[PDB]
Formats: sequence, structure tokens, C-alpha cells
Amino acid sequence: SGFRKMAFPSGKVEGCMVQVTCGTTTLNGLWLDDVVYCPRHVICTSEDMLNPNYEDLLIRASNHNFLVQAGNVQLRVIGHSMQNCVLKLKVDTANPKTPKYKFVRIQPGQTFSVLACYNGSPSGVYQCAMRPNFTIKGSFLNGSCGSVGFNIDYDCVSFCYMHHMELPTGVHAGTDLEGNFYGPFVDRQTAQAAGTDTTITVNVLAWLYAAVINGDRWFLNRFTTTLNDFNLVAMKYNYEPLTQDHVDILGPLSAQTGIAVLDMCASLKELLQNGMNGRTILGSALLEDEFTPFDVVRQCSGVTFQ
Amino acid sequence: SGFRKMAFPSGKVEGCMVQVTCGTTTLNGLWLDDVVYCPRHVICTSEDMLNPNYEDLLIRASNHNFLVQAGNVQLRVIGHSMQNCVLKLKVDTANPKTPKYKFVRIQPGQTFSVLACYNGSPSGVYQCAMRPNFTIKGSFLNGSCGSVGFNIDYDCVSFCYMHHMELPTGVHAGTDLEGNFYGPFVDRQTAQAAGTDTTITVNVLAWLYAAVINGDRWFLNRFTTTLNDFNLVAMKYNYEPLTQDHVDILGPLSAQTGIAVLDMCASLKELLQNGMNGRTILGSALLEDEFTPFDVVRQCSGVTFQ
Repeated sequence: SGFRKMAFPSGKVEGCMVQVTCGTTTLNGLWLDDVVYCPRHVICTSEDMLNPNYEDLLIRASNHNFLVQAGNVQLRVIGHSMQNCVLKLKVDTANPKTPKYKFVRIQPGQTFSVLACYNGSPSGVYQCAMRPNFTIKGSFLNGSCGSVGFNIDYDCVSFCYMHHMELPTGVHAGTDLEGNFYGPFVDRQTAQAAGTDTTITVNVLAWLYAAVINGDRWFLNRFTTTLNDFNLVAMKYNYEPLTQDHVDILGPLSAQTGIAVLDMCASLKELLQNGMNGRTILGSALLEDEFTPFDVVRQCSGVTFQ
Repeated sequence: SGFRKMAFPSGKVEGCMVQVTCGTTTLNGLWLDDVVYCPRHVICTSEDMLNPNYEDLLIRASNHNFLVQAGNVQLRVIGHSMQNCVLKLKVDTANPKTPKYKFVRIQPGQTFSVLACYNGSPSGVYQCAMRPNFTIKGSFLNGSCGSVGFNIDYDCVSFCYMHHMELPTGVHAGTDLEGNFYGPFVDRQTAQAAGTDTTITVNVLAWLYAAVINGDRWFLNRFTTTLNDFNLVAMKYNYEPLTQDHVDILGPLSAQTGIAVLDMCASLKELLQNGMNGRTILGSALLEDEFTPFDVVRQCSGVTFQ
């Protein structure tokens, strides 16, 4: 059995990553059909980064100012348009490795695998999720722009993330493939801090069910609690308010293990007021909120007795 | 910034995964050139994992019994050989997606990425480590046999693991691509179990070294201690004794850092009693030992792989 933080096979995405260069700046781009997507701050320099006028920079730019590299073969740019905060570079040849894809703007709390890239080549793949403050706790260095996040459903690659910047607190912020940012962020050089990062309550509960399958059944309580008793009382270290939509998707995990959704919420009420003197849970020490209820069933193909 | 447990881009490996079927059992196989590698226990139906004669079943079974299937086209096997504990099938045509591969055997302590596959189709990829007891705490389900572990240098894929079975204790055991098991395990399912597991000391120091490279500073101090006395507490606790070569491997981690290898020993001997009076230690308030120093520099630099 076992349970680990897995990521989707990044193979289908590697075939779409290319290198985009504009002047002295070099970052990654997503090659889909005959269009190359990348963050729009590639056409900017250091002097004009205080308050860039992308409309002015885009028009005054040229097609040959962009140097798109697909591995070692250079791609010819025939047109350039801007959609919000992502740049669309139209090329002459379509990407033969284009997989069936879609653009999905995920909500804060959902997970997705990221493919970190540098100079158009993939470096690594990891799983993560958007924090409540519309940020991600990924790992990026200089030249990581263009690193996309994605999920794979059946066989279609649902892109959702497009890395742009890194907050001074260490976290990262990005957009979707349509160019809309995630959170109160804008791509310009100004005093821009992150926000209050709480905790994904629903993910924590799901992570508990994942542990119950692989042994670890010593954190079950027999005193369910209501809604306000889990919010106005169980919010000492900031936890996202659980809604009646979370218990809907937690059904399969509840009918599988046998622990009611409301009953599992009482388990956290005991751990959030005490903790452990050294007793580990599944694998980690602090509650992991990086596993959605869909990730658990995805990796714990258990049967739900009825 | 940021430090995640990344896995290698599995693209070059996904193109080598096929579905091997013999009789009624179907497990995964690695298609490299015109040879398909898969566990030897594919020729053994679910009624022979006790003491079956393999060289007798191999010469008895012909080529029509096997059924190798790629993405959508079925292959044709010609020669079937058994090397140690891997069933080699010499197919008709060679895999056009064959990368510059390489069969290497890793000793307990090194890390590698695992590509989980079912029915010849990848499903997930994660990063793990070879435990001191010659096992891995991976995530596998029924039908995952044949899934391989690999490392990438740049253009070369270093295969090092092939899943064969799961032990009753939850961990998983397998072989290299030469067919030799990791540890005193056998393919015939008996009452075999893994030994006592220990924590990799060199990997914890390499991980604690990245914490400083990132910016986390609160558990640091300076109480020098040479290579003599630290082994006392390392063996009394549940840790692998820090050998002499482990110090030389941490060399490059001290060049672009300046901290002495013997300096971090004072910070580790104190975080094993008082608990976590601070909690935040690069995320996850516990000792992580699945970061080999060779992979800590690659994530703190930007080493890409094609």
C-alpha cells in the first residue's frame, strides 16, 4: 500500500516546454499548437520594471526580438499578442507533441503537480497546492518563469498555473494560462507582501483518512461536534472554515473507513488542543494539508462497504 | 527560494513503459531497444509463489504465451530469457523512444524517482530513498509490478530499481535491472520480512545544510565536536553511524556555505529531546533523511535534464 506525496507523470508537459528569450531575459514557455505561452514580464528590463507599460512595450517590440528555442531547434515567431499577464507568441510550426489540454483556473485548496524548468529544459516535478492566501510553497530559482502546474484527467492535461514572481516571504505567486493572477498580485516591482496563510481544513481531514487505511487508528474520538463548535472554538492556529461542500466530497472517504465526517472533525479538536508527546502520524509530525480528498482515494484505491 | 522534495522528469521513462501479459497476470515492463524487462514472477500464476522452478517454466513456455502491449499497438516477442530475477523479452521492433539508459545499483542511502505504472500506463511519480534495511517506503498497489526507479544525470537515465513485491510490514522490496534483489529477499513469497530500519545521518545533515542555504536560522549554534564522540549518540539512538567518507561527501555543501561539517552536530543532538520548540524547520517539524547531498546541490543550483 504505502502513501506518499505523488505527482502526475510530467511526460506530456515536457514535450511542450520551450525556451523564450527577449533581449537579455531568458525564461520558459509553453508550446501548444502554434502558440507559445509565457509570462509577459519577459519584455521588460530593470529600469522600466517600477511601473511597466506593457501595452507600450508590446507594440514597440518585434517578432524577431523573441528567440524561441525548442530544445536545440529554433522556432520562428510570426506574431505576438498579450492576454492579461501572459504573452502569446505565435510560431510558424505547430508543436507535434501537443497533447489534449485544457485551461482550468483552480480554487485555493486544490492540488497540482509543478514542472520546474530552466532555459526550457525540465529540472524536476513535485506536487503542491495553492495556500488560502493564493500562493504556493514551491521551489524555484532564477529562470524558473514559465514553469507550469497541471493535473492529468483520464488523458487530458489541465493546465492551471504559470509561475511569475516570488514574494519576499519565500512563497511564490503566479497566474493561469489565461493570464489572470491568483490573489492580490500584479507583475511589477513594488512593495508587495504575501498574506495570512491559514490551513486547508478539508485537506487535513482527508489526510487523516489516508492514515487510517495504512494503520494508525489511535486518533479516533467518540464525541462528534457541530459546525460552530469546530469554527468559533477550533481556530487557534487558523484553519479554513469547513463548509457543507467539503463534507459532500468527504463522503466516499467516510463511507469507506466508517468514520463519519462530523466525527472526524472531533478528532482534530483533540489534536488541536493537545498534540503528541512524540507519537508520529502516518509519516509527518504536523498535520499535512496538501492532500485533497480526491488525492487520497486516487492513491488509496480502497473499497467502500455498503 | 523554497525547498521541495522533487522527482526527476519522468518523460524519458514513460516512453519505455509497456504492459506485459502472460497467462492471467499482467504487470508492467520496461521497453529499451528491442528488449522488454519485467519481473520474473510474471510467468507464475497466483498459485506458485512458494517454491516454483523458473528455469523449468521458462523453457516450457514459448513466445505465444507472452503478450506485450504498448500504448495502443501490441508487440511480438521472439526470445525470452531470465537474468537472475528479471524476465527479458526480445521483441520484434525496437523502442524509438529509447533514451541513453544505464543500469546502476545503488547502496542504502541514495535516492531515486519512482514512476508508478498500472497496465503499462504511468499514473504517478514520486521521490524516495533506499532504506538501510534494503527497502523503500513507496506507494504501490496490485498490478504495479514492473515499475522502475531511475535517476537522470542530464541526457542519461540511470535505472536502479524494479518493484517486485510488498512486504507484510508495509514497505516494498525489489531488484535492480540486473535482477539482483536489494537485501536478503526472494521472489517466491514466503514468511520473509525486512530488518530493522535506521535513519540516514548523512542525509539529515545534507537536509539541515539546505535549511541554511535557504534562510532558516534559529536552531543553529556552535559547539564543535569532531568525528569521534558524535558516533556515540548516533548509535545509542536510532541513526546510522556517520562514517568517515560521509564527511568528505559533505565537502561541496560547505564550499558555497562556509559552515564546518562538524558544526551542525551540536544542533542535531539537541533536537532529539526537547521536541520542536520552534516548529518551523523548512516545513514538516521532523527529521527528513531522503535528501542525498548530491541532490541537495542540484536543487540549490538549477541542474536541468534535457
